[PDB]
Amino acid sequence: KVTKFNGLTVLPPLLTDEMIAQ
Amino acid sequence: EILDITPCSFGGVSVITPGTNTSNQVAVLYQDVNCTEV
Amino acid sequence: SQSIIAYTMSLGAENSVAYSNNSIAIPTNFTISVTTEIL
Ligand SMILES: *[C@@H]1O[C@H](CO)[C@@H](O)[C@H](O)[C@H]1NC(C)=O
Ligand SMILES: *[C@@H]1O[C@H](CO)[C@@H](O)[C@H](O)[C@H]1NC(C)=O
Ligand SMILES: *[C@@H]1O[C@H](CO)[C@@H](O)[C@H](O)[C@H]1NC(C)=O
Ligand SMILES: *[C@@H]1O[C@H](CO)[C@@H](O)[C@H](O)[C@H]1NC(C)=O
Repeated sequence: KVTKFNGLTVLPPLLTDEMIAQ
Repeated sequence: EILDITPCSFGGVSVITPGTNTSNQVAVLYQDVNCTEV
Repeated sequence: SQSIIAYTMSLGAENSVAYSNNSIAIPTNFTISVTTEIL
């Protein structure tokens, strides 16, 4: 229910969604 | 014909290492890119 | 001998519980513990 090449990027979190679900 | 344009490999690289008096071994991580052209 | 290695981070030691509707775990011994919190 819920919804780049100019030097700005996004970093992935250390704790993935699977670890949070666990 | 249609051709998609994509910026090739670019992404903030980083380097991880322990303390100096522990060892001199070092590691390098190329982030958000596949280092196949390296 | 020692080298840099990589691995998936652990989410804690897995510990199952023997849950039942006719048993319960009760502490028979105890202890004191002093912890620090620096703010
Ligand atoms: C590096 O120095 C610190 C501070 O004296 C010490 O605690 C640590 O054990 C040293 N590292 C090694 C590998 O001996
Ligand atoms: C990244 O490159 C490796 C080869 O170094 C390849 O095996 C892998 O499939 C590539 N991954 C993606 C997502 O392209
Ligand atoms: C606990 O639940 C089981 C499952 O319905 C039941 O058979 C049993 O009588 C209950 N009580 C116990 C094990 O003391
Ligand atoms: C509980 O643990 C302590 C730990 O020092 C021990 O001395 C004691 O004998 C144990 N049992 C009881 C009933 O206190």
